[PDB]
Amino acid sequence: SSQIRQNYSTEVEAAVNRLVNLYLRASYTYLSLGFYFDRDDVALEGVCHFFRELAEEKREGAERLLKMQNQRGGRALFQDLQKPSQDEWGTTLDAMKAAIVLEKSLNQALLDLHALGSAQADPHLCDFLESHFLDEEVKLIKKMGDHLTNIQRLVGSQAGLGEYLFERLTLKHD
Amino acid sequence: SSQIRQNYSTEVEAAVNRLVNLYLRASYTYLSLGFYFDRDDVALEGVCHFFRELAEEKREGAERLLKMQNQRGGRALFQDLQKPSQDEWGTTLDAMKAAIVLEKSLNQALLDLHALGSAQADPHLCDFLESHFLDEEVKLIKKMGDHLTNIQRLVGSQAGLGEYLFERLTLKHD
Amino acid sequence: SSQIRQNYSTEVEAAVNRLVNLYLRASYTYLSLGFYFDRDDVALEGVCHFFRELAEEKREGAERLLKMQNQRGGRALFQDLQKPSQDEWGTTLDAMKAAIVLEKSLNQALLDLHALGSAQADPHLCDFLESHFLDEEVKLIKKMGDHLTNIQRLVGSQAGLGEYLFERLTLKHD
Amino acid sequence: SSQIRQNYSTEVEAAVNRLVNLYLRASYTYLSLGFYFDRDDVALEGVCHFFRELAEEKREGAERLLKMQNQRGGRALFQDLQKPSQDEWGTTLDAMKAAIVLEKSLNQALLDLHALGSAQADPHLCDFLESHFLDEEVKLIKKMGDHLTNIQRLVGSQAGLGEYLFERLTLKHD
Ligand SMILES: [Cl-]
Ligand SMILES: [Cl-]
Ligand SMILES: [Cl-]
Ligand SMILES: [Cl-]
Repeated sequence: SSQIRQNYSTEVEAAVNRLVNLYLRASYTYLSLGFYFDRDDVALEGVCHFFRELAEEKREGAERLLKMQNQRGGRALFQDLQKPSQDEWGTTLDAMKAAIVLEKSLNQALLDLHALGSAQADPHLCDFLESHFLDEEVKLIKKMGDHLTNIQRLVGSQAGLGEYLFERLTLKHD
Repeated sequence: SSQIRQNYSTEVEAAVNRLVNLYLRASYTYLSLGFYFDRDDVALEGVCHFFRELAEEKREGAERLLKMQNQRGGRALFQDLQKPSQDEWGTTLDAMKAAIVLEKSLNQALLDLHALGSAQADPHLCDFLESHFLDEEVKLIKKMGDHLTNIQRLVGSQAGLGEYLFERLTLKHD
Repeated sequence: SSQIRQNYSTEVEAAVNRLVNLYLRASYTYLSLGFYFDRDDVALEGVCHFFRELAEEKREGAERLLKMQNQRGGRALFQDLQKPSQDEWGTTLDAMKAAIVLEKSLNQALLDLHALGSAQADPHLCDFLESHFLDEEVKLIKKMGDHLTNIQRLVGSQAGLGEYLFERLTLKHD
Repeated sequence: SSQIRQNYSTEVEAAVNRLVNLYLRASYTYLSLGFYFDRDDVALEGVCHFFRELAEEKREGAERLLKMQNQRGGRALFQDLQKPSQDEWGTTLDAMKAAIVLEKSLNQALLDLHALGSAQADPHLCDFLESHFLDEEVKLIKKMGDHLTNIQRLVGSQAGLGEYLFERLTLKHD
């Protein structure tokens, strides 16, 4: 079973497993976003790359949670992973709006788990989230907000031009 | 007190202290401009960087004045530093117009102090301003005037597009 | 306005702006201390350098606070910056005593803001202060306390000798 | 005679020759100061080195004046060089006080010549002094004032100790 578990509540253990599911769901959403922007009828390489990188980052966050679960003596439990909310993601603007909604949901889940840890007097859990998740999420949401503002300023009366220019001049591409 | 002071009028000493205040005020104005352009709802990185660099340059000018005050045997006297004239700075165009107004005010203060030094037959003071301040200010005002012209040509009927393009293609960013 | 703000109270936002003012005030106090020790009638280079470095450190702390304010979606608001409490700072001992009073005031402000963040369940704020401010301040206050003890032991009946020796043999100079 | 002279008054030409004499006199004074501190019954190596370096600097200033005299088409005229004002120079404090008196006299001579050049509308002369002499002299007088303050603080009731320590810990020696 476990000979190591200490100060690790069943409530935190379950909440960590749920958060793993949320991060893997987010990773899957970003995989879908990335491949949508690689369609020949969409063809925005920088947008594709932005979301493919986020799919990897969310996968890695799930793996860090799972490592920690085992370090604490809890037990990973995996659930079905629901498919993303859309099959087609619209414009870069639509996609970036969906991404910031997703990230705020992950951030609230992190804050909720931190509050549970606080309540349970679990400082290792609280430290873990502070050190590896909370600032990473604030930084990412600030980046997305920056991007949304620039996308919005480029719409003008010439949406296609603006969408090309943002992809070319802000996002990273070959 | 001082055993070194020679040919250094009380009028120049006081005017140097006032100029220190003006440069520190200018530095504070540029700090505010820089952080405004870093807002997620403004998000013009090149504009942010332009003004953050000027905040550092004006700080350094104040420090050079203070070093000189002591080299001459005058006494630094610091006054309260008023907050910048605005909390929000509008568009890049509004900000660059405010910056050139600010720089012309600093330039007139430099010219006034040079004229006082001339009147007081203080060639070290006059040399000091010629060598470290007057051309730096002319160069900067020419740069700002160049930028204003380019910003103005980009307004068109598509202001957001123009403001993005200027930030991307003229100003230095990551 | 902001599309990123999440779990960031108006109370914390205002307190961060106040703390910016306190750090910029502290920076200004250290600028004045530094230039006082550069006077030809004071002439303690190591003391000058010690306080000029602190002016830069406090400026940088204010800039880190302002970056964080924007990362969280709050709005920087700048106030007038009061001049330092003295125009002349006495002996190295007087100056180091004033510095530790100043640092304890900054430390209490940090602790107060941490307590507000705790109360508001704002773990990103609390982490931010823990990671970038609290230990830096404890380290600095310990250094100043060390210096005060050494300065005090050197007073003897030969104050000028002691003040020279401390500057020469403890503080960093050319 | 000269085929190059232009805008170079006889008054400036004569004043340049006088200034050469003053600089060579100063160099000779510093040679004497240096060798006094090398006496086995004085034996303050750092003090010796300080004044020997100034003897070289004043020689070089005279040579720069003579080069300029020829560049302008004036004619060098050399006069007898009076011996220094003392044969023995007392303590480091006495010597540093004599040095700052000497430097203020050179500085006033520079300022007087600058004023003559101004009056004669001789901008090359004025530039020459600004570029190669005025700031060098302000810097040196500030250094000497710094040293005087430190020497004075070290007198205490233990003059010999203070004089040793200043030589050892402020002045450059082997
Ligand atoms: Cl589903
Ligand atoms: Cl005001
Ligand atoms: Cl005040
Ligand atoms: Cl004689």
